[PDB]
Order: sequence, then structure tokens, then C-alpha cells
Amino acid sequence: NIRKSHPLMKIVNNAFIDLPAPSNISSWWNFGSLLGICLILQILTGLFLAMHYTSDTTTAFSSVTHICRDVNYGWIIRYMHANGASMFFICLYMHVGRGLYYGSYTFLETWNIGVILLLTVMATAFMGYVLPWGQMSFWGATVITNLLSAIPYIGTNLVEWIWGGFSVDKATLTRFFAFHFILPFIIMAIAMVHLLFLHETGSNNPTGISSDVDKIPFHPYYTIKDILGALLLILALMLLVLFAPDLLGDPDNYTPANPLNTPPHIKPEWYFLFAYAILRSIPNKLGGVLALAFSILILALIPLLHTSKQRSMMFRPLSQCLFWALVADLLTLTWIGGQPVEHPYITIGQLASVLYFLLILVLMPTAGTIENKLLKW
Amino acid sequence: VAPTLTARLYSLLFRRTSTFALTIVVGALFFERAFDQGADAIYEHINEGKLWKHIKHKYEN
Amino acid sequence: ATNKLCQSFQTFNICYADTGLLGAHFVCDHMSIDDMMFVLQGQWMRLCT
Amino acid sequence: SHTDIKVPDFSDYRRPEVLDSTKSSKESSEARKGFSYLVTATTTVGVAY
Amino acid sequence: GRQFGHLTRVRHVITYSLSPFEQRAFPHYFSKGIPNVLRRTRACILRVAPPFVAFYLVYTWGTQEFEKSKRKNPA
Amino acid sequence: AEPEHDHRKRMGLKMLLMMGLLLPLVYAMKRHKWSVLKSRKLAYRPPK
Amino acid sequence: VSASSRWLEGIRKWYYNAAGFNKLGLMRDDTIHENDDVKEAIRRLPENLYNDRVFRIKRALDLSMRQQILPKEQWTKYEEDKSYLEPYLKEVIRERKEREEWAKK
Amino acid sequence: LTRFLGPRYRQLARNWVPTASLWGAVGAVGLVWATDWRLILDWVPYING
Amino acid sequence: LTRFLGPRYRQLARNWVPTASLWGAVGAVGLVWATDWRLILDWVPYING
Ligand SMILES: CCCCCCCCCCCCCCCC(=O)OC[C@H](COP(=O)(O)OCCN)OC(=O)CCCCCCCCCCCCCCC
Ligand SMILES: CCCCCCCCCCCCCCCCCC(=O)OC[C@H](COP(=O)(O)OCCN)OC(=O)CCCCCCCCCCCCC
Ligand SMILES: CCCCCCCCCCCCCC(=O)OC[C@H](COP(=O)(O)OCC[N+](C)(C)C)OC(=O)CCCCCCCCCCCCC
Ligand SMILES: CCCCCCCCCCCCCC(=O)OC[C@H](COP(=O)(O)OCC[N+](C)(C)C)OC(=O)CCCCCCCCCCCCC
Ligand code: HEM
Ligand code: HEM
Ligand SMILES: C[C@@]1(c2ccc(Oc3ccccc3)nc2)OC(=O)N(Nc2ccccc2)C1=O
Ligand SMILES: CCCCCC(=O)OC[C@H](COP(=O)([O-])OCCN)OC(=O)CCCCC
Ligand SMILES: CCCCCC(=O)OC[C@H](COP(=O)([O-])OCCN)OC(=O)CCCCC
Ligand SMILES: [Cl-]
Repeated sequence: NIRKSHPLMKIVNNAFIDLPAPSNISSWWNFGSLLGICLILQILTGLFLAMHYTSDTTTAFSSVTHICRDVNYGWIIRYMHANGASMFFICLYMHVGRGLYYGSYTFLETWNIGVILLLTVMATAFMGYVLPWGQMSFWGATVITNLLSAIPYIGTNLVEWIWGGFSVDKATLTRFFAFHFILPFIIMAIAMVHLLFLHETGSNNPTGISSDVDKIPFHPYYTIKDILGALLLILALMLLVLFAPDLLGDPDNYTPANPLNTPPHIKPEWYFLFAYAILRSIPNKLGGVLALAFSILILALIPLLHTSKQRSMMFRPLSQCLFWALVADLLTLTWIGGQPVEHPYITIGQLASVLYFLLILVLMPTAGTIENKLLKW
Repeated sequence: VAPTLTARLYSLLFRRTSTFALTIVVGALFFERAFDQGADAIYEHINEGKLWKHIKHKYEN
Repeated sequence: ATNKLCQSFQTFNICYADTGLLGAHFVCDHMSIDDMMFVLQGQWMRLCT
Repeated sequence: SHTDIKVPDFSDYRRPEVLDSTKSSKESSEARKGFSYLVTATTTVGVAY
Repeated sequence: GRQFGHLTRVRHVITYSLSPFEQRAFPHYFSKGIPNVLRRTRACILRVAPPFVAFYLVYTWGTQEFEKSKRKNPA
Repeated sequence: AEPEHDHRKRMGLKMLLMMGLLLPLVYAMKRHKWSVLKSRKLAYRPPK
Repeated sequence: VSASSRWLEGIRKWYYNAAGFNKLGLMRDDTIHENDDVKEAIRRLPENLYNDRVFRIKRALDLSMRQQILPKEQWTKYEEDKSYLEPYLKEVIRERKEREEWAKK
Repeated sequence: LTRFLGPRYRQLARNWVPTASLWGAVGAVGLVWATDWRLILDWVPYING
Repeated sequence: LTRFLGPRYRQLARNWVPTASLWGAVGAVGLVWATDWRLILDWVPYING
């Protein structure tokens, strides 16, 4: 009873112990806590990397090597932080894909707060990749920051204002380090408002049917299920860190930055390849930059495109096929994103980009309406 | 050993939480010594020639 | 009594041949079952220890 | 009519010791707890290391 | 945040539960689990698989085509 | 380029062995608690 | 009217079994998404239909937890699926549209 | 705060002194183990390595 | 979302169009003022300095 009355523990009790939760939430509901585990992992590893990092352009590259060579277990902390960022995006896309399949977006405040969390984590990881100051770090900063130049009539001012100069330089790296430090703490705060709005309604479940008739307490059922999932997250992370720490990185990033020469085979991190592919399928400068932004911001429109009288796709075969056509289409854009801009990849990437927006805007809402008519309602 | 092994472990060590914790902290102590000892002996057997401590005899001084 | 956790409770020790039911039974409002269970078990553990 | 209620058979779920209706559960009370609490203690040891 | 005792209305439903120290944690793990995996796979294979099969064929063709185009042809 | 090579491989071996222990034990703790629910039986007896 | 009607109904029965909510003992109206119109219609259900709706959903969630389905004998037959909620929901919608039409003048 | 000086309170302390003694062994062994305290561990038989 | 098309809703919009027009002047002047927008401020008489 003292868990319930103390002003501080009552918040913990009503969120992790006595919280009524559905009895049937699958493994796809584990990624919520794993996103928090990832956020806490990145803060700890990242904080210990800032104790031995310098944001000077002339020593930023060398300070990272100093970590991986001379700092006691500095390398393992370093590669946990890098691979932890990739694990962060694995969990994000599964968390999002879970909500799309099972209709969890109908929690508008929770969903929309979610879209904000996705964008800030994207901004955080982009700036993080600029810090080691390799070749891909510099030219990654060059390409993505120049996207603002597409904004008419103020673009170059926004770009040069952000750069602190006429190009990416020492002033740009020092501030990206300050942003990369602080932005995770804002994310943690926004993640609490994410959970605040969620608890108003409680969780959805795989059936999309209300579960108030069958609820179980979060403890001990989902404390131990979340503990098991965390051990599997650590397994996935430590396999990368301890057996393949460079598999997800680019070798050119181990050469210091050089503003005078760009590598020929630009390849971003795997978690940006699908959207990189969308942008270059449009040769117009402003058009391709808007398509990039809309490929992510379209998530805010998914609640308005829900046509089915059922919430979850568990009982919607036609929507299921279109859902998996979107995953395979996103897998195609990721593949095209990792290949050079040449025949036939240019045309494949154009067709996949059209299919991506065609599925979300046209096909999937029409499938939900066909399904309603098939059930005669 | 007429009583079950797991049965005698429970009555003596697991019934009280205090002795249930003492068996864990004492177990982690003896587990750490034996696990690192056996793990290192396996990593060294696969790599018997390759390691430095397998070549330190050449360089006496 | 002070917190109005129940309308009644009773402890019992029902005996049979070589077995029995040792425990308690209570009657309460639907928002008080958890507190009665908590206080009940706390007293069992308190007397054990 | 509430006396028409019988608890269903759990025989295809019960542990081996507790399947005999004519045998006390006190017999295997000691062993069953130790088996499950042994698994917990080992897990803490691995986490501890 | 909602709380137990205020969720919804339920009548005439009986639930029988067994203590976890009284039953197996892995009852018929393979003798019953493997048949259930096959049932669930069959029920969803036609919804999930054809999209990724379509990706695999487009992936291999696009890579094969890109390789042949980079090789020169006699004048 | 990778002086930590040998030490990382030794750690990788220890990580695999501990996971091979902890994964089935933690899995067993999950099923132990959940068994209360997985074997629960329901019956509906409305008045007529 | 058997020729063209039964082919449409044949495709609906195909989809009904493909949807698979009958495999958990559910009926169509048990799966509808609860918006404000649906909460009111459920509120208006008589005692027996409400209690039946509760137990079927409870039985399906229990199955979904165990990743199981009912035996094939106990599946909800397409011809026996009763749209017990539709008439209440139709009235609730008709009442809301009346309010909205009065709110326009 | 003199109210805790009485026969009941000294019977209560006597019931909990075996438990608190053991939680001191948990913390002592836990501190020695977590810090690799050479001053104490040189005396343990098998640990010496 | 057709329910907002009616005589009352178009009387309501007509009552609030003078207010929304003025809040556009507040934001427009506020944007020009906060950014020192030379494109517009060159035309204002006394501001020219
Ligand atoms: C202030 C502290 C902040 C800590 C924040 C950490 C964040 C959590 C990161 C999770 C890392 C997973 C374990 C890395 C193992 C390693 O790397 O250890 C390498 C060592 C060998 O090392 P050695 O060969 O030098 O011999 C050592 C000298 N005697 O054996 C291991 O593999 C042990 C790991 C076993 C497998 C992983 C099991 C995961 C359990 C989760 C426990 C997490 C604790 C949480 C702490 C906050
Ligand atoms: C954004 C950029 C992304 C770039 C990376 C793209 C790479 C993609 C690689 C493919 C990933 C495949 C993941 C594994 C999917 C397994 C699907 C499965 O197991 O079957 C379908 C399953 C059926 O389960 P039901 O809940 O319908 O009913 C169960 C009743 N027994 O139903 C489900 O379990 C569906 C649950 C939702 C799956 C989430 C996958 C989402 C993939 C990312 C989406 C990104 C959206 C932006
Ligand atoms: C100076 C240094 C001091 C440190 C010294 C070392 C101390 C070691 C811990 C000793 C305390 C152990 C007490 C304990 O186990 O109780 C907590 C729970 C309950 O155990 P349980 O078996 O469920 O019931 C106990 C009943 N009993 C006592 C009568 C048998 O048992 C547990 O749940 C513990 C095991 C769960 C491990 C998972 C939780 C850790 C966080 C997750 C990390 C992995 C995922 C990232
Ligand atoms: C793109 C750029 C766009 C920016 C354009 C500039 C916009 C300028 C603001 C215009 C909005 C003014 C509206 C307003 O004043 O209302 C808010 C309150 C209420 O005023 P009040 O006189 O109390 O009652 C209003 C009644 N009325 C309208 C019938 C006369 O009035 C106030 O309280 C405002 C004055 C209080 C100032 C103190 C609060 C600021 C934070 C404290 C900073 C100093 C301490 C660190
Ligand atoms: C830092 C990033 C994020 C964290 C830490 C986080 C965390 C969580 C947690 C703990 C839950 C409850 C448990 C669960 O459902 O797994 C949850 C639920 C949810 N999240 Fe997030 N989330 C993040 C980002 C997002 C994003 C980007 C979206 C969507 C664009 C999103 C949408 C949702 C939805 C719809 C639910 C409710 C799911 C349900 O009830 O079935 N979240 N999130
Ligand atoms: C959501 C949280 C975070 C994410 C996703 C993230 C992601 C990343 C990524 C992808 C890199 C590039 C690593 C590389 O190329 O080697 C990086 C580097 C870095 N991060 Fe973070 N980070 C996060 C939080 C933090 C925090 C909180 C700190 C400090 C308190 C931090 C400090 C650093 C430092 C110093 C580096 C440069 C060293 C290096 O390149 O490894 N990060 N981060
Ligand atoms: C890590 C990374 C990044 C991080 C985050 C990030 O967000 C998003 C992820 C998904 C969708 C939208 C945004 N998008 C790139 O930052 C960086 O410079 N590159 N590579 C690079 C090289 C050349 C051009 C562009 C990018 C990355 O891949
Ligand atoms: C409160 C933080 C304590 C951390 C102190 C510390 O760094 O511990 C190092 C010593 C090492 O053991 P030693 O035999 O080398 O002895 C070397 C002596 N310098 O271990 C200890 O002595 C741990 C003592 C714990 C007391 C609270
Ligand atoms: C949304 C952030 C906008 C910030 C852009 C900016 O840096 O503003 C600079 C210009 C300066 O006015 P100008 O006459 O020099 O014109 C110089 C043109 N480069 O002021 C503006 O034009 C403000 C325009 C505001 C539109 C929202
Ligand atoms: Cl480097």
C-alpha cells in the first residue's frame, strides 16, 4: 500500500507495476521499452565518450582514435555507441511498423508525439555521425545541410547561418557537438509526454479490440517479458560490437575529412538509404527535397487516411498484402539508396518512390473500404 | 541424499531472502573465478601458437 | 475499521483428516479488495517473522 | 446450481510430483520451490558477473 | 491512467488458474509447439511472402542488368 | 588498424557463453510467471 | 436470383473466412472499432447480448495470448453471424446526424 | 523519541537481529566481490589466482 | 466532415473574418518587424534609416 501513497512512487506504480495492460500484447510491443533502453544506453556510452572527445577539427579525428587505442575499454564504449545508434533505428522502424499494422495511430496525441520523437532522434544521429570528422562525416554534413538551400528565398541564409560560414567548417562541428549532447535529453523528456498520453487510454493489442474485459497487471508479466527482450537487445548489440564493429559503417570515414575531394561512392548509413533513394529519384532540386521531407512527415497523415471500420489488420487480408508491399517497397528503396545513380537503378528507384506514396495515399485506404463492403458494413 | 537435492537447497538457502542473496553474492564470487578460468583456457587452446604468452619464452630477457 | 476496507472478515482453521484449510475470508467494496489482501498478508508475514 | 461447478482437469499441465490425487503436495513442496528459485538465483549470478 | 476496479463491467465469467509452482513452464514444448508454428505460418504466408519474393526478383534483375551494361560491346 | 582484435574476440566468446546460459534461464523465468495465465481456463455461466 | 447473387455472397463468405475472426469464436460486430457512436450502441445493448459480447471478446483475447484458435467445429459460421449491434448503431448514427442537421440552420 | 524503549520493542529487535546480521554479510561480500578487495580475497582458498 | 457546411456555420465564419484578418496584420507586421525585412521596410516613411 505504500507503493500507492508516496508522492513519487505513485507515479512509478501507476506506470510500471499496477498499470493495467492487455493480456495479449505480442513481442511487437516490446520495442517501446527497448527504445528507452537504447536511449539510456546511448546517453551512458555517449557521456563517457564526451569525457575523451575534442570538437576541434584538427584533433576531432585523433581524439576518437585516442579513445579506441589508449583509453581503457574506450573502444568497446565507442562501438556500443555507434552500433547502439543503429539498434535505435531498428527499434524505431519496428515500433512504427507495429503501430501502422495494428492501428495504434488512432491515439493521435501519442502518435503525433511519436513523429516528433522520430525526427529528433534522426536529427540527433545525423549530428553524431558528423563528430568523428571522417570523409563520410564531412560530406554527409555537406549534402544534408545543403537541403535547406532548396527553401526558396531564405535557403542559403538558413544554410550559411547554420554552418557559421560559407561552408561546413570548424564552427559547424563545434555546435553540432553541443546539439548532439543536449538533444537526447529533450528526447527523454518528450518520451515521457509520449507515455503520459498513452496511459490515458492504455495499450492497444494485436486484435484491435478493446481489452478492458481481460487486463493483467504490468508486474510481473511485462516486467519479465521486457527483461527478456532487453537481453535479446543486448545480444543483437554485442554481436555487432564484439564480432563485426565495422559492418554497418563506411570505410572512408576512417580517413580524415578533406573539403577538397568527395569520395565517388557516397553511401549513407543503412537507416537513411530509403529516404536518400526517394530524394534522388526527383531531379528537380526543390522537388526532391520536398519529397524527402514528405516521405517522413506523411506519418502525421496516416490517422486521417484510416478508412476501415476495424482498427487492426489482423482481420484484414487485403490490407496485410498492401502492408507487406510497403515493407518490401521500403526494402527496395533502401537497396536503391545504396547503389549509384545509374541505369536501371534510376528507374527502379523512381517506380519504388511512386509505389511508396501510392500505397500510403491511395491503395491502402481503398483496401480498407473494399473490406468494409465485403463485410457488408 | 534421501531428501531431494533441490529440496535441501530450498530449506537451507532459498527460504529466507537474506540467505537467498548471500548464496548469490557468494556464487558470483566463485562463478567469476571459474568462468574466466575456463573461458580463457578455451580461447587460448584454439590459438595455442598465436598468443604472446605462448611466445614469451623465446624472449627470455 | 479506520479506512473502511471491508464490511467483515474472519480467520479460520478448518480441519480434516491429515489436511485442512488455514486462512481468512472477507467481504468488501470492489475498490478495497487489494488493500484488504495487502493488510491481510502483511499480518501473516509479520507473525511469521 | 453453483455445486454443478467443478474445476477442470489440469493433468496435462501439472508437474510430475503433483499429479496424484491421493498424494500430498507437501511431499514435493520442498523440491518444486527450489527448482524454480534455483533458476532465479543462477540468473542473478550471471547478471552479477 | 486507469485502474483496476474502474475498467469495465463483467458478469457470469469464471476463471480457473493454477499456481506456477504446481505446473510445468515448458509443457509439451516441442510436441505441441512445432505444430502451432506450422499452423500460423500457413495462415499468413500468402500475405507476407509474395511482396518480398517480388523484391528478390527485382533485386537480382536490376543487379544483373547493371553488371552487363558496364561491360563493353564490340563496336 | 585494430589493436583490440584479440581482446574483442575473447570477450565475444564470453558473451556467447553467458548468453547461452542467460537466455534460456530468463526465458524460463518469463514462462514460469506466465504459466498462471497460459493454463487458465474460462467458463461462461449466464442465468437463463 | 441465385446466379449473380450467390457469386457475390460466395466472395463475401471467402473473405469472411480469410478475415479469420471467426476462428477465435468472434462475430463481425465484436471486431468493430469503438468510436463514440459504437460506445453508445454497446451501452444500449440488452443484458444478455452485452454479456455474450464480453465473454466472446474475453475468449478471443485469451486465444490471442496463446496464439491459438478454436477447433474448427466452434468457428463462427458465416451464415450464423448475427449483426446484433448494427441496428443499435444505425439509430445512434441517425440521432447524431439529426443533431448535426439542426446545428446547421 | 523515547516511545521506542520498551519490552515489545526489544523483543522486536531480537527477532530481526539474525536477518540484519545476514544482510551485512550480503553487503560485505558484495563490496569485497565488486571491488576485488585484495586485502580480504588473498585469504580465500580457491579465489587466489 | 460535411457537417460544418450550413447557414449557421457561414454566419459564424462571417463574424470571425474581421478578427482573423487583424490577427494576420499582427503576424505580418510582427514578422516584418522581428526580421528587419528590408523588402517591406524601405517603403515605410520614418523607419528609413
Ligand atoms: C557507470 C556504469 C554504466 C554502465 C552502463 C552499461 C549499459 C548496459 C550495456 C550492456 C552491456 C552488456 C554486457 C557487456 C559485457 C562485456 O563487455 O564484458 C566482457 C566480459 C569479459 O571482459 P574480459 O575478457 O576483460 O575479462 C574480464 C575481467 N575479469 O565478459 C562478458 O562478456 C560478460 C557479459 C555476459 C554476456 C552479456 C549478458 C548481459 C547481461 C546484462 C547486464 C547489463 C548490466 C547493466 C549495467 C548498467
Ligand atoms: C523505414 C525504413 C525501413 C528500412 C528497413 C526495411 C527492411 C525490412 C526487412 C523486413 C522485415 C520483416 C520483419 C518480420 C515480419 C514478420 C511478419 C510475421 O511474422 O507475420 C505477420 C504477422 C501476423 O500476425 P497477426 O497479428 O496478423 O495475427 C497473428 C495470429 N496468430 O503480423 C505481424 O507481426 C506484423 C507486425 C508489424 C511488423 C513490422 C515490420 C515493419 C517493417 C518496417 C516498417 C517501416 C515503416 C516506416
Ligand atoms: C557492493 C555490491 C553489492 C552487490 C552484491 C550482489 C547482490 C546480488 C543480488 C542479491 C539480492 C537477491 C534477492 C532476490 O533475488 O529477490 C528479488 C527477486 C525475487 O526473487 P524470486 O525467486 O522471484 O522470489 C524470491 C523468494 N525467495 C526469496 C523466498 C526465494 O529476484 C530477482 O528478480 C533478481 C533476478 C532478476 C534479474 C533481472 C533484473 C536485473 C535488471 C535487468 C538486467 C538484464 C536486462 C538488461
Ligand atoms: C513574428 C514575431 C511576432 C511577434 C509580434 C509582436 C507581438 C506583441 C504581443 C501582442 C499580443 C498582446 C496581447 C495581450 O496583451 O494580451 C495578453 C495580456 C492581457 O493584457 P491585459 O491588459 O491585462 O488585458 C487585455 C484586455 N484587452 C485586450 C481588452 C485590453 O497582456 C500581457 O500580459 C502582455 C504584457 C506582459 C509582459 C510580461 C510577460 C512576458 C514574459 C516576461 C518577460 C520579463 C521578465 C523576464
Ligand atoms: C524515442 C522514441 C520512442 C520511444 C522511447 C517510445 C516509447 C514507447 C513506449 C514505452 C510505448 C508503450 C509500450 C509499447 O507499446 O511498446 C510506446 C507506445 C506507442 N508508441 Fe512509442 N516510442 C517512441 C517513438 C514513437 C514513434 C516515432 C511513434 C510513431 C510515429 C510512436 C508511436 C507509438 C504508439 C502508437 C504507441 C501505442 C502502441 C500501442 O498501444 O499498441 N512511438 N512508445
Ligand atoms: C538518441 C541518442 C543518441 C544517438 C542515436 C547517438 C548517435 C551517435 C552516432 C551515430 C554517432 C557516430 C559514431 C561514429 O561514427 O563513430 C555518435 C557519436 C558521438 N556521440 Fe552520440 N548519440 C546519442 C546520444 C549521445 C549523447 C547523450 C552523448 C554525450 C553526452 C553523445 C556523444 C557522442 C560523441 C562524443 C560522439 C563522437 C565519438 C564517436 O564518433 O564515436 N551521444 N552518436
Ligand atoms: C548517419 C547519417 C544520418 C543520420 C540520420 C538521418 O536521418 C534520417 C533517417 C531516415 C529518414 C530521414 C532522416 N539521416 C542520415 O548522417 C550522415 O551524415 N549520413 N550519411 C549521408 C551521406 C551523404 C548524404 C546523406 C547522408 C547518415 O546516414
Ligand atoms: C566508495 C568507493 C570505494 C572505491 C575505492 C577503490 O578504488 O577501491 C580500490 C581497492 C582495491 O583493493 P586493494 O587491495 O588494492 O586496496 C588498495 C588500497 N588503496 O578496493 C577497496 O579497497 C574497496 C574499499 C571499499 C570501501 C567502501
Ligand atoms: C523562418 C525563418 C526565416 C529567417 C530568414 C532570415 O534569415 O531572414 C533574413 C531576411 C533579411 O531581409 P532582406 O531584406 O535582407 O531579404 C534578404 C533575402 N535573403 O528576412 C526575411 O526575409 C524574413 C523572411 C521570413 C519568412 C518566413
Ligand atoms: Cl576513426
